[PDB]
Amino acid sequence: NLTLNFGPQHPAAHGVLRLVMELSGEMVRKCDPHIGLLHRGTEKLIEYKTYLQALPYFDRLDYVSMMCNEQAYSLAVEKLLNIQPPPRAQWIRVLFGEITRLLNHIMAVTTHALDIGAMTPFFWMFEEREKMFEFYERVSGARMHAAYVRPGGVHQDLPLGLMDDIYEFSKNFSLRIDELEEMLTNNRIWRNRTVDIGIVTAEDALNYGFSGVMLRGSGIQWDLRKTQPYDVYDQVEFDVPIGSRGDCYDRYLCRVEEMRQSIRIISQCLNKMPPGEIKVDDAKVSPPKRAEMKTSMESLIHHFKLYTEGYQVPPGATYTAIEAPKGEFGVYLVSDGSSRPYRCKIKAPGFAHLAGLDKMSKGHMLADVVAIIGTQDIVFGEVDR
Amino acid sequence: ITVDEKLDITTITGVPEEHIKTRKARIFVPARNNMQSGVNNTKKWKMEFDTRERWENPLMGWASTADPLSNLVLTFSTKEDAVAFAEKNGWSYDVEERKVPKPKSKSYGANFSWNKRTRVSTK
Amino acid sequence: TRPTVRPRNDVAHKQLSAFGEYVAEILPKYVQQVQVSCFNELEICIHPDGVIPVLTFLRDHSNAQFKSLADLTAVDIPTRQNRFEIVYNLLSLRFNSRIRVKTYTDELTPIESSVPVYKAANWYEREIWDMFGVFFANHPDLRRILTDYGFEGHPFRKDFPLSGYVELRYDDEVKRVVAEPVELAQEFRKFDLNSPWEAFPAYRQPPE
Amino acid sequence: TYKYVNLREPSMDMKSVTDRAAQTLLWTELIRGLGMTLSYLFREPATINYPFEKGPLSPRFRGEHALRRYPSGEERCIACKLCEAVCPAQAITIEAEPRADGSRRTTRYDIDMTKCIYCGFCQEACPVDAIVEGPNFEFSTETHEELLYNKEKLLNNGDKWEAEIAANIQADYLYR
Amino acid sequence: TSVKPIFSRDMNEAKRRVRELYRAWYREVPNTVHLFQLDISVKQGRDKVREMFKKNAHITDPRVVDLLVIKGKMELEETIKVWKQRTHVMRFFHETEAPRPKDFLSKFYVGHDP
Amino acid sequence: KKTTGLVGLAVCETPHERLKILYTKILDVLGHIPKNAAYRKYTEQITNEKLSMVKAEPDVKKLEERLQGGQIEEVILQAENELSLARKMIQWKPWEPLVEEPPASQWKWPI
Amino acid sequence: IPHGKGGRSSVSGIVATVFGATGFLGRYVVNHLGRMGSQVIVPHRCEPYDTMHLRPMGDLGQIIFMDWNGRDKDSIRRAVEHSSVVINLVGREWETQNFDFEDVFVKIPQAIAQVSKEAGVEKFIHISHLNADIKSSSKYLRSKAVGEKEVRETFPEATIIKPAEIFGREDRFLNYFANIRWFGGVPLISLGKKTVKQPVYIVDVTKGIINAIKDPDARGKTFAFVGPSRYLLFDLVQYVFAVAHRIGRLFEISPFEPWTTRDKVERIHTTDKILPHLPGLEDLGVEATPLELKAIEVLRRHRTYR
Amino acid sequence: YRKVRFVGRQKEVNENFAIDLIAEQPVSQVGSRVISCDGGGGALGHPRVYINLDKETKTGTCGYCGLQFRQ
Ligand SMILES: NC(=O)c1ccc[n+]([C@@H]2O[C@H](COP(=O)([O-])OP(=O)(O)OC[C@H]3O[C@@H](n4cnc5c(N)ncnc54)[C@H](OP(=O)(O)O)[C@@H]3O)[C@@H](O)[C@H]2O)c1
Ligand code: SF4
Ligand code: SF4
Ligand SMILES: [Zn+2]
Repeated sequence: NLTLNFGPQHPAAHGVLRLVMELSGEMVRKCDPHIGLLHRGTEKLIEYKTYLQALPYFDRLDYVSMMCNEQAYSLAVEKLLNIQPPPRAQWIRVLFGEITRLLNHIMAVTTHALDIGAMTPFFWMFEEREKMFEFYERVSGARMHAAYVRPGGVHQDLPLGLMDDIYEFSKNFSLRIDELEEMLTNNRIWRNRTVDIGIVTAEDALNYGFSGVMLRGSGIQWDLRKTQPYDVYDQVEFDVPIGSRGDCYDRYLCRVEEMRQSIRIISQCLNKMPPGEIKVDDAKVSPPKRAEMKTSMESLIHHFKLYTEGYQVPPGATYTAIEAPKGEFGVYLVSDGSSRPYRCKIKAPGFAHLAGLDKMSKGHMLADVVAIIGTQDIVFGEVDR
Repeated sequence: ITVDEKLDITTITGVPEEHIKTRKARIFVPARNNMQSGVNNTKKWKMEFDTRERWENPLMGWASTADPLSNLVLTFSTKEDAVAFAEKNGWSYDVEERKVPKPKSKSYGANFSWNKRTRVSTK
Repeated sequence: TRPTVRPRNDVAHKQLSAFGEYVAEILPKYVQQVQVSCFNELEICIHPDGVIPVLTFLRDHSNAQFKSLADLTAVDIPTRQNRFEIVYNLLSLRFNSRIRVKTYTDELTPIESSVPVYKAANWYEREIWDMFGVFFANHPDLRRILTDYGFEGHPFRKDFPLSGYVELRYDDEVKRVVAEPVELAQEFRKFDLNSPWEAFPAYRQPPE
Repeated sequence: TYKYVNLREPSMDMKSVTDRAAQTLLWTELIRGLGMTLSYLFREPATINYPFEKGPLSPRFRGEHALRRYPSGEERCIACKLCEAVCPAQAITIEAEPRADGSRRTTRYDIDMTKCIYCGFCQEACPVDAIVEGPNFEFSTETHEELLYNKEKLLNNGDKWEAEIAANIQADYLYR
Repeated sequence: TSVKPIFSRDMNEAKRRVRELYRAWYREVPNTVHLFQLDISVKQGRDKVREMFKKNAHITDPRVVDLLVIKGKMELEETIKVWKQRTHVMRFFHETEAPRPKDFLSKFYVGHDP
Repeated sequence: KKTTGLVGLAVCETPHERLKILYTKILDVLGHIPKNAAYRKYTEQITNEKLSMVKAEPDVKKLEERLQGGQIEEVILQAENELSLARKMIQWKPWEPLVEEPPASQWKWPI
Repeated sequence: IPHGKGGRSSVSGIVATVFGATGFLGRYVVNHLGRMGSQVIVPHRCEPYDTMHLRPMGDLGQIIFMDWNGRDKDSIRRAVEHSSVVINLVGREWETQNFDFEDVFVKIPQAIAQVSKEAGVEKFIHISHLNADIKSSSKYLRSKAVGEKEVRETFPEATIIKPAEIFGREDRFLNYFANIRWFGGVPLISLGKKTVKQPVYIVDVTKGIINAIKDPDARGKTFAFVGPSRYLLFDLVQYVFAVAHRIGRLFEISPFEPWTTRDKVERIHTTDKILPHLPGLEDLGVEATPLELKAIEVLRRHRTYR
Repeated sequence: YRKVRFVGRQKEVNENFAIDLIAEQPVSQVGSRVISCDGGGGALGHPRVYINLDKETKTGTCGYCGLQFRQ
C-alpha cells in the first residue's frame, strides 16, 4: 500500500501536521498523524516565572483568542485568592469575552473554505475584520497579543468612545453574515461537498472526551455557558444551537447561529453597564494608581515590592475550565505558596479533537481528509498542552 | 501478584551524558541573609552544584557561559530524604549540618544594678 | 465580611461532603484518603491496585454517570520517597460535578492503564511515558509524541536543567546539521525572591 | 435552551416539487444567488497606498524604545532596576555606579530588541517614568549584530523626537 | 522489593531479550546504509551496534535492563520505517565534534579544570 | 416521534417491559453476591425504588418524570451498563478491607 | 588569551585574516575557524552576494567583511593592522582579458609582503604547489616557482605550505573528469604513463593549517603535503566511468570559462613526486585519508542507487 | 584591540552629555526650612521629597530632582 505523507506540503491551509496514510488503494482505513512541530518548552518554562510575569504566555497559546485566553487564567487564580472582581470589571470581560467568538467563528469558516478552495469568502470577510482590531489597539496595547486581563481584574478603563463605536459596528454586521448564507447554505455543491462526512454520533463521541461543537450540534445538549457561571453572564438571554445529525454539515450550522447569538449579547450587554472602578481595592493584588504612587508613603512600598516579587498565594490544588470558542480549557494550576507557581498543566482542545480523527476518517476518500480537519478548527501551537 | 521481593541499591543512569562522575553536589541550610531578621527561609534543605568558569562575551561583556547545569535548586523536606535523593540517581555529594542558636537567657530588670556590672546607661 | 471577597456557599459544600462519604463506605479496599476542598472539590486518594475498577465503578452507575474524561496530567514531587503523582480529572455529565483521582506511584513500578475503561486516554497516557518514563501497562501502542527523536532525558522532571545539552547548529563541512554541546549567550540570571516572615497563619507547619 | 436547525421535512406534493425540479434542471439557483453576490464588484476598493497613505493608530500604541529626560538635560532614569526585574525576556541589563557628582546613574544599558517580547511592563514599572515605548515602527536593519541597542542609541533615539512622545503621555496619563 | 516487574522475572527472560533484537539490528545495518543514502562503510555500523550494548553491562538488577528493552525496541520503530530524515542516524556519530583531550598534561594548558 | 433526540440511538422498541425485564434481570444476579458490603444495600435500594415507579403505568412521557434519566430509550443505557457493572463485582473483591496503606507521610501537601 | 570550551562563542586568542576565500579551498578552511571561535577578518574583492553562504559558520561578531582590490596598498593594509597571524591563498587559473596574470603571483604576494609584515604580524603562511618548478613547463605551472623564490626574499621565515593536488567536493581537477560527457572519453593523452599525482583529501588540508596556526616554531620550516597510497595509476580514469556508470559568472552565461585547449591540459600531467625530506604533513599531524572511501560522495550521476 | 569592528562604520556616538549639565542651572533659593520638589510638573517626574537646607546653603539636588537646590 502506498504510504504518502501529504502534510509537510505547504499546500495553503497551514503547512504543518505531517502524518502518514496507509491507504488501501483509494480508501484510507489507517491514519496515524505526527505532532510536535511546535513543542516550544512551555510547561517547563513557567516554573521559573512569577504570576504577573508569566501571564502573556497564556495569551500566545492560541492564534486567535486574546481575551478568552487570560480569561481562563485570572479566573483560575482569583478563586485561590478569595477575591470577587469589582462589578464594572465583569461587564468588560463578558464584552471582550463575547467579541473573540466573533474572531474564531469568522476564521473557522473562511480558512475551512480555503482548504476547500474557495477564494472570495476569504477576502470578503477579513476586510470587515479590520474594523475590529482598531478596538484592540485602542484599549490595550497592540495589534493582537495583549496582556490586558490581570488577576486584579481589568488593567485600565477603556477611553472615551468605544460605545458609539461598538453600537456602530454591531448594527451593520448581520448583513455581512447574510452574505455567506447566500454563499454557502443555499448552494448545492458545497452541500454536496459536505454531507454525511464524519458521522460520529455514538457514546464514543463522548468517551473520546470531546468538548463543544463536535458535540451538542451532534446531539447531546450540554454546554458550559449556562450550567456554570463565570461573571455577570447568566443575566443575559440567548439560546444555544443544536444541529440534526452527527456530521460536519450539522456541526457547521452551529457556527452560523452562534454568530447570531453574539450580536444579541453585545446588544444586551451595553444597556446594563454601571459606572464604577476598575481594579480590586485592597491593593495587595492590584497596583495602586499612578497619581498615588508619587505622593504617599504607603503607595510605594505596596508598589515597589509588588513588582520585585508577586503576590502571596495560599497552597492547595485547584482546577477550572471555561468556554474557549472551540472547546473547554482545562488549567490544573498547582500552587505552592510563594511568588513563583509550581506545575501549571494545561488541557487544550485538539488532544481529544484530533486523536478521534482515527475513528472519523476511515471508510472514506483521501480528498475527504483535508475537508475533515477544517471542521474541528484545529490550531497548532495550541496542541502544545 | 508476581511480587518477587529482591534487593538492589537503585542507581539509575543513561539519562544524563557524562556528568555523573564529574561533579559533586552539596546539601546545606540557607541561613539568614543578615540585612534583616526574618527566619522563614530556614526549615528547607536545598542543593547547588559545582561552579565553573564565567568568561566575557566579547561583544557586550555579557556573562555567557558553558557549565550547562549551574542553576538547579530543589526544595527538600529534611535530612532523611536528603541523602536518599543523591544516592537514588547516584553522584557524589557532601553534607553540611543545621545550626540552631542558643535559646537564650535574656531578662530585662537586671540592667539596673546595685553592685553588678550589667548596667546600661545613656538610653 | 465585605464586598470584593468571594461569597462562598454551603449547599455544594454539603452535598459534596455527603456524596463522597459513602464512596469509601462501599469500596474500603482501595480508598485510603478522601478530602473535601473548601471550594467544592473532592479528592479520592487511591493506592494504584484499584486503578482500573474504581474508574470502572465510576464508569457506570445509576447515581453517578461520570463518563467525561477531561484531564490526565502528571505532577512530580521530589522528597516524597515515591516521587511522581498521576492525577485524573473526570466529569459527571448529568450532575455538573467535578472530582479528581489522585494515585501515587513510583518510577519503575508500572501502572495498569485505563485503555479498555476509557478511549480518550489514547494520546494522554503516552505523554507521561515520553516526559517521565512512567511505563503504563498493556497499552496497544507506546511511542514518542511531543518530543524530538534523539532525546534521552524525559525532561519534565526536576533534574533536567532548563536548557538541554543539545544546542543545534549547521556547518557546511559536508551537508549535515550536527549536534553540539550547549552554549548560551547569557546566563539566564536566576533571582532570589522568597521574602521571609510567613504571610500565612492557617497552613502553619507542625513546629517539630 | 434549544434550537433545531436544519431540521425540516420536505413538502412532497404536486406543485412544490416543480420548485425543486426547476432548481436542478434549469439552474434558477446558483446564478440568481451566486452570480449576483459576486457582482457586487462596483464597490470602492479599500486599499491603503502604504508609502504614501497610512492607517489609523491609538495613543497607547507600543513600539520602539526610547529614554526621556527632564528640562534641560538630566537623565530622568535613576537606575532603580525595576524595569529589569519585570522584563519577561530579561532583555534589560544594567550596571550602575556612583558618578563623581554623587547621584547614581548608569554605565551599561541594554535592550535585547531580538529577545524583547513587548510586554511593555517597563513603561508601567518605572516610578520616575523613565523608559517609554515610543510609537514609531521604523525598523529592519540588515544584521543581527546591530539590533542590540546600547545606551548611546537610546538617548539619541529618545532625542530624535520628544514632542511625538510628550503629547501621547500627556493625553493618556489620567487613565493610568 | 515490593514492586512488580515489567516483562522479565530474574535475569534469564532478561539476557535472552538483549541477544534477541541484536540480530534485528544486525540485518538492519546493511539494510539502511543503502536506504538513507549516506556513505560510510557498513562494518563501522556493526561496530557501533555492539558498542552500545557492551557499555551498559554493569547492571546486576532486573527491570532496569527491561526498561532499556522498551527503549531498545522503540528505536527500531523509526528505524525500519523512514522517520529519521538523514540526520538522526548521523547523530549517533560524534563526527564534526572536536576531540576531548582526556589527558592530564593536555587538560592543564587549556581550561579551568572542566 | 421517529428521532430519539440524542442521535446514535433508535427507539427499539417497547417501553415498560424491556425495562421491567432488565431491572429484574439485575435483582436475580444481585442475590448472588455475599451480603457484607453495602453495595447491595444501596443498589437494591434504588432499583426497587425505580422498578416500583416503572411497573407499570402510562404513558411513556409520564415515566420520564420521577425517573431522572434522558429519554426512555436512554434510561435503558442507564441500567444497561449497570448489569455489566454488578456482574464484575463478583470477580474482584471490594468488600475485602484496605490494602497497601501509604508510608505514613505522603498526603501532606506543603512539601 | 583563551577562555572555556571552544565549542562556540569562545575567544581562543587568535585573530586571523584570510584573503581570497570564495573558492573551493578558502571557504572550507574558514569553516573551521568560526567553530573554535576567533576574530576572523575576511575581506572580499567585488562580491556582496557571493559570501552569503559563508556567514552561518561564525556565530556572532566573529566575522567581518571589507573591500579591497590588491593593486591598491592601503586596502591591503587598513584591514591587517590589527591582527596576529595572516595566511594567503589567493590566485586562480587562466589569464584575464584585463589583467596581467604574471605579477599576480609575484607582486600580489609582495603587496602583502609590504608594511603588512612590518606592522608586527607573525606566522605568515603562503601556499605553494608540489609541481611548481623553475623548469620550462609550464606558462602557469612555472611562474609559480618564481614567486616561491623572488618573494621568499621578504618574510625570511614563513613556513609556506606546499600542497599536492587536492580532491574534495567542488574542485576543478577531479570535476574535470566526469564533466566530459562527449562523443569520446580520452585520457591525457591516451597513455597511462605518468598518472597520477598525489590527491590529498580536503579535510587534511584544513587540518594542517589549524595545527600550524599555533604550532609553535613553524616559521621558515616549509612543509609538503603527502597524498594517498601511494603514487596512483591509470585506473583512476577507468574508476570514474565505472562507479559513475558512464558564483558570479554573469546573468545568462560567461563567454569564456572554458576547458582551455592551452597549457591547462599539461599542468596536471607533469606529476613530479618531489623531495621526501620535507617533514611536512605527517609531522604536522595527523592526516591519513584513502581515496576509495571518499569517492562515493563527490561523484554524482544518473543512477544514484545501484 | 577592539578597534577593527567599525572600519567603514563611522561609530555612531552620542553628542550631548548629562555627566555635567546640572552645573549650568540657576541654583534655586528660598530662605525657608523645608521645600517640596515635584519638579518637572505635578504627577510626573520625580516624587515628592522634603529637604533640609541649613548647612553650606544647599540641598544636594535631592538625588531625584537633579536640579541644584539651595538658599
Ligand atoms: N591546492 C591545489 O590543488 C590547487 C589547485 C589549483 C589551484 N590552486 C591555487 O591555490 C589556491 C586555491 O584556490 P581555490 O581552489 O579555492 O579556487 P579559486 O576560485 O581560485 O579561489 C582562490 C580565490 O582567489 C580569488 N582571486 C583570483 N584572482 C584574484 C585577484 N586578482 N584578486 C583577488 N582575488 C582573486 C578568486 O576569486 P575572487 O576574486 O572573487 O575572490 C578566489 O576566490 C589558488 O590560489 C589556486 O590558484 C591550488
Ligand atoms: S526605567 Fe526605572 S528601572 Fe529602568 S533604568 Fe529607568 S529608573 Fe531604572
Ligand atoms: S519592552 Fe517588554 S520585553 Fe522589553 S523590558 Fe519592557 S516588558 Fe520586558
Ligand atoms: Zn525636585
